[PDB]
Amino acid sequence: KRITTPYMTKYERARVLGTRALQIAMCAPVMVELEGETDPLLIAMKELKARKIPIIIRRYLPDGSYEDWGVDELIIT
Amino acid sequence: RRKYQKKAAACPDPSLSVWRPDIYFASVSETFETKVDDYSQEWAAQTEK
Amino acid sequence: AGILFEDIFDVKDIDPEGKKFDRVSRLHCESESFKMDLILDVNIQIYPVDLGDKFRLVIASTLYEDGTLDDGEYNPTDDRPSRADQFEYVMYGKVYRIEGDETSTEAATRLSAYVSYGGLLMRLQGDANNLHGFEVDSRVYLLMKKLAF
Repeated sequence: KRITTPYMTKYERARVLGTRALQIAMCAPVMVELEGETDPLLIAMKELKARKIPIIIRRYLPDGSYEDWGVDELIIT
Repeated sequence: RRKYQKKAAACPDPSLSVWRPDIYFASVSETFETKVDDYSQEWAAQTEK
Repeated sequence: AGILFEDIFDVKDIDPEGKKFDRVSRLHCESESFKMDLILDVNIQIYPVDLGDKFRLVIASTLYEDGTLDDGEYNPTDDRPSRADQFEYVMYGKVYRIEGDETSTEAATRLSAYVSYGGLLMRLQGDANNLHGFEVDSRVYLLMKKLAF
């Protein structure tokens, strides 16, 4: 039972692509085929269009509770 | 005492107090519902010819 | 044939609305066979028209009178027998507005089709029996030649 926005917001996409781009750097393994760029932000943003980023988000409701949404299932704009 | 149903017990609540707008589709404000419906009435008139 | 319109007009007035653009002039024309009317913007620098003159007017949707496919691309390296070589002044523009004088009546007596030849505008109002081919966003050509008698 999870009732929040099904849409990924902008800040969600910023932190997911930031950490995922740092989850590419320091020899970290990549899960899509690449045309050969060296900027990790392009790599992490191509996995967002791939829906291959496995990250689960703990959206803190103000009680202290949270829902576990998945970037695989969140609808980008 | 059917007057308790003739006089409704209240008006219904706004559509974005009950049935919140982030999940529940087509729950907009009353002002925006009035604007959408006036433009539907005008759009049918201009799209008639 | 890909002809959508054909009539012989007659210039009766030039720039009555006062907006005198340089190298472009309005031409309030009237037909003679029919009772239609015409507003036309021609290029005076290239093809000059004065009042009282009479000209053939053809509005086609393709230059290829045989093998009608109206591909919609200009190639100057192609020489093919087309429809443009008979006339002197050839334009190319969309139809953007069709607004007649209707009163809850489809295809009324007056129907006005507005053509915009990359900026040079054109009104062609008349009986709606002639203007069947014109739809909105329809790439039509304008073909024109002046004849003096």
